[PDB]
Amino acid sequence: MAYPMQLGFQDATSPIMEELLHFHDHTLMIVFLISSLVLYIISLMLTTKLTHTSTMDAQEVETIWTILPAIILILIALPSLRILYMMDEINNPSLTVKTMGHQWYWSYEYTDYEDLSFDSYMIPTSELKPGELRLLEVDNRVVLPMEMTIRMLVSSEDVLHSWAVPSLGLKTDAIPGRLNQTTLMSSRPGLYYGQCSEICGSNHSFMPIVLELVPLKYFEKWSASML
Amino acid sequence: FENRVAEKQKLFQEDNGLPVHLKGGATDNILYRVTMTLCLGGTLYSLYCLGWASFP
Amino acid sequence: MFINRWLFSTNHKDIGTLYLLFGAWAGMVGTALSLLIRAELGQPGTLLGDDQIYNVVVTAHAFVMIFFMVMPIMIGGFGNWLVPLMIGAPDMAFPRMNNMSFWLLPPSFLLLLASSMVEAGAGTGWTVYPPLAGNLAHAGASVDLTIFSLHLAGVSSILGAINFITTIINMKPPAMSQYQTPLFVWSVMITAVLLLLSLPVLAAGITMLLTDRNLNTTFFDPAGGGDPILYQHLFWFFGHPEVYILILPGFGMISHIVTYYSGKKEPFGYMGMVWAMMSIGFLGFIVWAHHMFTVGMDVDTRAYFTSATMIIAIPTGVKVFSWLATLHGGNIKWSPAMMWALGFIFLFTVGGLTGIVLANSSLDIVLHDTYYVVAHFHYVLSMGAVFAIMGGFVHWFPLFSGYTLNDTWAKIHFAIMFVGVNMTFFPQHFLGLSGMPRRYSDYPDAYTMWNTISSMGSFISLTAVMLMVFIIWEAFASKREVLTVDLTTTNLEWLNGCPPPYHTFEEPTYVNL
Amino acid sequence: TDEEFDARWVTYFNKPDIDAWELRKGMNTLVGYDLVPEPKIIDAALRACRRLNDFASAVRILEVVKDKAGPHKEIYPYVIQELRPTLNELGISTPEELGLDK
Amino acid sequence: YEEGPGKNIPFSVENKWRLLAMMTLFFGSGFAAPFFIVRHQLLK
Amino acid sequence: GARTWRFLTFGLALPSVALCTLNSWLHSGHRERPAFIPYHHLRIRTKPFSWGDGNHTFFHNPRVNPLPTGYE
Amino acid sequence: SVVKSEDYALPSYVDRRDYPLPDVAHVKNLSASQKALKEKEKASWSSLSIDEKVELYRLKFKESFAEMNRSTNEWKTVVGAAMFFIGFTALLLIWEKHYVYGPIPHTFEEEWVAKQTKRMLDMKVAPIQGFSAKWDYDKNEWK
Amino acid sequence: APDFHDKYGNAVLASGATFCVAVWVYMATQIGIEWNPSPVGRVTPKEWR
Amino acid sequence: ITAKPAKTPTSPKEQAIGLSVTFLSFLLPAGWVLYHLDNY
Amino acid sequence: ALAKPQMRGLLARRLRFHIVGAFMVSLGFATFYKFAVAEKRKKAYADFYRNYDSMKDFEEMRKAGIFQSA
Amino acid sequence: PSITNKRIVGCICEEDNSTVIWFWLHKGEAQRCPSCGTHYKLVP
Ligand code: HEA
Ligand code: HEA
Ligand SMILES: CCCCC/C=C/C/C=C/C/C=C/C/C=C\CCCC(=O)O[C@H](COC(=O)CCCCCCCCCCCCCCCCC)COP(=O)(O)OCCN
Ligand SMILES: CCCCCC/C=C\CCCCCCCCCC(=O)O[C@H](COC(=O)CCCCCCCCCCCCCCC)COP(=O)(O)OC[C@@H](O)CO
Ligand SMILES: CCCCCCCCCCO[C@@H]1O[C@H](CO)[C@@H](O[C@H]2O[C@H](CO)[C@@H](O)[C@H](O)[C@H]2O)[C@H](O)[C@H]1O
Ligand SMILES: CCCCCCCCCCO[C@@H]1O[C@H](CO)[C@@H](O[C@H]2O[C@H](CO)[C@@H](O)[C@H](O)[C@H]2O)[C@H](O)[C@H]1O
Ligand SMILES: CCCCCCCCCCO[C@@H]1O[C@H](CO)[C@@H](O[C@H]2O[C@H](CO)[C@@H](O)[C@H](O)[C@H]2O)[C@H](O)[C@H]1O
Ligand SMILES: C[C@H](CCC(=O)O)[C@H]1CC[C@H]2[C@@H]3[C@H](O)C[C@@H]4C[C@H](O)CC[C@]4(C)[C@H]3C[C@H](O)[C@]12C
Ligand SMILES: C[C@H](CCC(=O)O)[C@H]1CC[C@H]2[C@@H]3[C@H](O)C[C@@H]4C[C@H](O)CC[C@]4(C)[C@H]3C[C@H](O)[C@]12C
Ligand code: CUA
Ligand SMILES: [Ca+2]
Ligand SMILES: [Cu+2]
Ligand SMILES: [Mg+2]
Ligand SMILES: [Zn+2]
Repeated sequence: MAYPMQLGFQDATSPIMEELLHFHDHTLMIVFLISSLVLYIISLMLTTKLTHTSTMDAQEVETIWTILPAIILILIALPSLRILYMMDEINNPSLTVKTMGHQWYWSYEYTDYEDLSFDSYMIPTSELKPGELRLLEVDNRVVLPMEMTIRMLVSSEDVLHSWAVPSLGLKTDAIPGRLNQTTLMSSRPGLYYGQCSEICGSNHSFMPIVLELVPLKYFEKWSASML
Repeated sequence: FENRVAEKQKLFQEDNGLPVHLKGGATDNILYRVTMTLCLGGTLYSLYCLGWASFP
Repeated sequence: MFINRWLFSTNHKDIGTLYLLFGAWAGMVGTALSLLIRAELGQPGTLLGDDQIYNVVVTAHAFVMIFFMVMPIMIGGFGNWLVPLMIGAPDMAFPRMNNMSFWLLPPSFLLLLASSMVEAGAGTGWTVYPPLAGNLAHAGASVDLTIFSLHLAGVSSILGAINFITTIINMKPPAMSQYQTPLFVWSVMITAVLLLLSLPVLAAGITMLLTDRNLNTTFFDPAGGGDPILYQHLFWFFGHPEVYILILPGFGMISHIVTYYSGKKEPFGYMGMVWAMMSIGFLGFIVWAHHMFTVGMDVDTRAYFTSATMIIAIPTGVKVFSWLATLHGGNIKWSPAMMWALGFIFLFTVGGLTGIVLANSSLDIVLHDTYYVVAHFHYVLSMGAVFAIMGGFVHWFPLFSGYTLNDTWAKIHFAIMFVGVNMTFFPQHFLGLSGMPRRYSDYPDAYTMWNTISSMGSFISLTAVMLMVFIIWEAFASKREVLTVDLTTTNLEWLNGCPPPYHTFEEPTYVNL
Repeated sequence: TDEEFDARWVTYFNKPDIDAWELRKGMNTLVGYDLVPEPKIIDAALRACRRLNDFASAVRILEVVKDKAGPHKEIYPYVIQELRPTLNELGISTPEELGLDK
Repeated sequence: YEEGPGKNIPFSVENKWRLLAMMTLFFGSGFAAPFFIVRHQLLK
Repeated sequence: GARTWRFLTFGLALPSVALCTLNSWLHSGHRERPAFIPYHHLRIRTKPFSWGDGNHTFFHNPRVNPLPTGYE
Repeated sequence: SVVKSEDYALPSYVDRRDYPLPDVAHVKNLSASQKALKEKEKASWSSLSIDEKVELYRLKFKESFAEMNRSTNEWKTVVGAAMFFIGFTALLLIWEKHYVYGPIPHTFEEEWVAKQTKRMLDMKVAPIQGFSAKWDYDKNEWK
Repeated sequence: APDFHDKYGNAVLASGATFCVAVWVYMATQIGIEWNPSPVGRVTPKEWR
Repeated sequence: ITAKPAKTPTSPKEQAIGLSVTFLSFLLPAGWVLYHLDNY
Repeated sequence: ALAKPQMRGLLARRLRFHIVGAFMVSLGFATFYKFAVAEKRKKAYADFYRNYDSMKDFEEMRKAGIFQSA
Repeated sequence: PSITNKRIVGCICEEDNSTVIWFWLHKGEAQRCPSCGTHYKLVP
């Protein structure tokens, strides 16, 4: 989850999120440098009493200021598209889990073997247990095995929603009549939080996602206990 | 039929200061007043309808 | 005489004045809505106790700022006042149709404020996506009133586009080629072409939404074989062109302002500026699905939209560097208008660069539907459009009115607004990177510090807006009449005096070959 | 080349029947360039001021030389040094000698 | 029609105090409207 | 006018060619050739070709064009 | 010299450092003494007094370069006034906090935050750089 | 002849700066705004279970 | 730009009145609504 | 007597000098940013995972009582 | 030509200049374009 006064991304939970952090670092250096250079050049143009107000020839300089940006865009696009096609590559999941968005809660279906399904609602503020997080906790967490490739399938039974977990690099819209696929792999155990990410009405702010990542043997026993 | 365009050219070029939408004569004034009365009356009715629809 | 002049106008200047008054009033509405947003977000917990009302406020904020403030001011106001004067034309091509483009806007606005007053409002976002905007999740008249608002705004701008394209093509002096028209006139022509092509697609899509809500069609309803994603494609096919429509006249005004206050006869690289605006207009039609990177589209489609989107930076950079090259060697006059334009160049550049971050679909997965997007467009659109409007307004106020502003007050106004908008929007980058969703009435406690600072910034900009009203009053209260204006040889709109007579160019300009 | 530029401008101001419009056009055009004019150009412009019976324009020309140097404080005193024989021959007082630098 | 400064506008600038009232009502009504819309929605 | 068509040539048409050239040159690497299967609807031989040994197509590429009996 | 609205279409006088020789003289109308001074200007400028040379300058031009290019104290007014209005803004925020904002949620209570902090460290929130990375699990203290 | 800025600029700058700092410091520190800063180096974690 | 002196000069006192009335026109109605939110 | 100073191309000269200065600074910033942000991040993740024991991390979380499932 | 005693001239000083130079031409002595010096004379 996010922490107070946070400036950047949540720490990466998945290898793809790690990749996104290094790509963001590369891109932001470029944004910083260009922003700075424009501000600097503004200040340079504005700090002399020397003048030159006759017609100035443009063609030589326009070569520089098309070619250099084209090269910079290629240096962004190359690693950008490498990550795009890395996520898309065939991975062989161990487990498929469905999530269905509703106004205003998530349901989860684990139907590889048994018909396991349940609803996941925000814990009201007045019912939080000491130490628990306002607007983020749910009654029934999405328990998943750590260090395993999981296929998540996302849809809705009413309006649009969007299933997001920032620390895993995940955001997939939940569209009725459509079954959208994404892959989830956690490098670590723990609790990973997200929030509905398509405006779905009055309680859009209040239908969070909590993943609980545990060893396979714990997941298997939890699965059995939830039938 | 006969070509009466010259007679309409004379009427619509008469130096009487009338704007083109009234230059045909008394019938233009009536059709203008009908149009503007329905527009302004209908607009007041539309505001009444909003007032009504703004409450349960 | 008053009704004949102000309700029955066929005069480009008076219609322009009507648009500026309308847009200024709309900006107060849109500003009040923005302050309600930030008052809710300024402390964790609930203020309004009704998140449907929060969603209505956000939706109305966007529609008012886009359709009733920026487009009427830039195109209706500056376009009507300046375009005929800059080409020596005696009016617009269709001077009576021009008046109907204006008078469609008060009714459009009335339908939007009816949408908010009936039932529970349209709490949809300005995108109005189904099924949230459909007849189950938004039962009753609110969304239909919003759709009709957009229909009347659309007709207004389509007929206005026809008017400006025809005027600009057909009503220049016979010796004047397209390559001897001022950059502002180019900016309006290109904006008008984008309006002509994009708004009919929006009209088709919101019409489909209307029939799904009222005539039992199923364009967007999977139960009938429809698809909510089809609505998104039609909306954004309009919506990306729309964001370039909102900035292009601003680019035109910035070119004139930077040229003027640099003491130059001409912008640097005229033909490059023309090329850049036409390239931006063209590319603006082939990038829309960067608004849809999370909907489930194919990897190759994501790769295409990422790449095509990034291409826009090349012509845009040519414009930024050409503005800097216009300053280069200038006898710089530090007028309030110049300050607005310099603020524009910097803040636009920041927002454009966060756009290039978003263009990368891999990073957009994590940034989509977060405050990072809100930060991006309040830099490029919100601050870019507003800074260009304020620069144009203070530059041309003495032309339109015949009176001068107090330059010291106008510089005070600029300074407060620059502080306020940066304090408001810069921290929203941090909120977005750290995962705060947009369109939220309340937030996890971690996000409190940046939301608190952002809301405090929104109050600084309110102080700037109140001072702007006072500054306009003081100008009309004091009645300092214009005597002389520099650089009329390369700024034709000034050459008929301040204000120009009701009829200008009754005898056209003489231009030989 | 620099010599050809300077020669064209000397020829411009040296035209015996140069009119007031041409004097102004020349000086207003010249100060648009990225240079402080060479003393030989300023000399020719000052002598055109003399043929046009225009003392004030001669003083204004010296002011604009100083202005075109911007922060390069060494240029104006150098140009005045080079012009001293012309200033003495034509009785042109510097802006400094007239107190117009205050 | 009247031409010149203060004459090419649909409002009078003959009296700066009447103008202040008119501007107050004009901008003030636009800025107030959303607060009164929120109040209306809350009172249903 | 000529000026407008030159502006389209250098400002739209040739930049398009430059971008498609960049696109092509990014995907120019050799694809792994598919296993040979002697399908009867392919590698048709009803009459020897009037060149070489009669069994090679006119722009035969040994790397990607198998003969009826397979890759050379 | 009185500049008039109805002269807008005629060349006008300007003081601009980039336009040193404006289209008209500052003073077009001459008194008897000023006429005699313009006659004297047709003779050797060596015979003009300093005062006569200044009077000729001031007929042709309004301000000198030094006068038209002078610095001003305007920046103090602009910066000070902007700080005043930004200060005024904080009064509005004090009013909003006092009269509009009610209590914030109980999750901001010091004891809640101490517990939530420990729970975040127990689930190793941001353990690589962001949060738990700043906690020393061996010494039970912030690093 | 001295203008507005020559007569009043020093006082406008000094008074505006003094007032701005005073009111923002008071607003930030004295009226119960919850800034929710980082607990790092500030909060002693406490048992929650 | 050059301009005439003001035809109807607005004194510092008059500016303080205009600025005060302008600010109150924005602040009082919104203030009234926000003060009464609990009541609504 | 004063020496003849450079009188031509002073604005052009100033631009050239400061554009080169800006490039040189841009290169120094990229080096600093490589070290202070991008490399620091690569090393933080590499160092975290080098001897990372996911089961030990899970056991610590389980014993702290964080999980519904364990 | 003019039907009055002044008319606006725009001067395209060189073929293909994008910048047009605008000025009022008054009845009486020929005036010159302030950019290229081209002479214009009003014929009312
Ligand atoms: C031009 C477009 C524009 C402008 C100007 C603004 C201006 C502002 N906007 Fe925004 N805003 C949007 C377009 C705009 N906005 C859009 C499209 C959305 C998305 C809606 C959705 O999600 O569906 C949005 C959403 C949005 C949000 C996100 C809400 C959420 O996700 O829950 C926030 C949050 O702080 C915000 C704040 C503001 C603030 C504080 C201002 C201002 O207060 C900043 C200061 C600017 C001014 C005060 C304007 C001054 C101008 C005038 C008064 C005109 C004067 C006229 C003349 C001189 C002629 N706006
Ligand atoms: C004025 C309006 C405006 C303008 C001009 C832009 C310009 C750009 N926008 Fe933005 N955009 C919005 C208004 C605007 N946008 C709005 C309102 C939304 C949200 C809608 C909603 O959801 O409600 C949005 C959303 C939006 C998204 C969707 C994000 C999401 O929802 O997840 C993306 C994705 O690519 C995008 C990208 C860009 C890009 C690449 C540009 C480019 O055109 C920017 C180009 C400019 C520069 C790059 C800076 C100057 C260039 C240089 C100095 C040269 C050197 C630079 C480089 C080499 C990089 N914007
Ligand atoms: C590079 C772009 C264009 C290149 C043009 C072609 C170059 C060589 C020949 C030129 C003439 C072409 C015209 C069309 C005729 C038939 C085939 C041409 C197409 C071609 O070149 O096809 C080649 C085969 O050519 C073959 O068989 C053999 C081709 C040679 C013999 C053709 C003889 C037939 C002539 C027909 C005459 C009819 C004329 C019509 C008159 C009508 C008037 C009413 C393809 O190579 P491949 O190895 O099979 O596959 C590639 C594997 N890597
Ligand atoms: C659900 C309900 C929503 C619908 C709301 C409908 C909106 C508005 C009501 C429409 C009222 C129309 C009244 C007739 C308008 C005729 C306009 C016209 O014919 O305008 C002409 C110009 O446009 C031209 O030609 C070419 C343009 C002719 C345009 C004709 C009118 C179009 C109306 C709708 C257009 C939307 C387009 C549909 C696709 C998106 C004439 O221009 P003027 O300035 O008048 O004169 C110029 C003089 O020199 C002539 O002697
Ligand atoms: C030139 C000025 C402009 C003219 C303005 C016209 C104003 C007069 C409108 C009359 O009002 C009507 O009254 C009926 C009530 O008696 C309504 O009937 C409707 O509402 C009824 C409610 O009883 C329902 O039975 C039916 O839907 C239906 O008959 C109808 O909707 C409504 O319009
Ligand atoms: C957070 C964003 C903050 C925005 C800050 C706003 C700063 C306010 C600037 C006003 O101060 C004045 O600025 C003039 C220009 O407006 C200066 O002109 C002087 O200096 C200039 C040199 O560039 C010359 O052009 C002028 O002739 C000369 O009088 C003048 O001395 C100075 O007092
Ligand atoms: C985002 C835009 C708004 C920003 C904040 C505006 C700043 C506030 C301006 C003052 O507003 C007023 O505040 C008073 C309180 O100070 C209110 O009086 C209320 O409180 C008084 C004191 O209890 C009573 O006497 C009154 O009857 C009662 O209405 C009054 O109604 C209201 O107009
Ligand atoms: C040919 C055309 C118009 C020239 C004229 O008639 O004045 C000019 C105007 C803008 C020019 C373009 C812009 O300067 C941007 C690019 C600059 C590059 O150095 C060449 C390609 C580039 C895309 C240019 C090609 C061409 O020279 C353009 C398109
Ligand atoms: C007799 C009359 C002459 C009209 C005239 O020149 O004034 C003719 C000329 C063309 C005729 C029209 C055309 O022949 C076409 C139509 C033919 C139908 O049989 C009758 C109606 C019809 C629409 C005709 C009506 C009328 O008889 C018209 C108008
Ligand atoms: Cu569900 Cu937003
Ligand atoms: Ca709140
Ligand atoms: Cu877009
Ligand atoms: Mg979305
Ligand atoms: Zn010319």
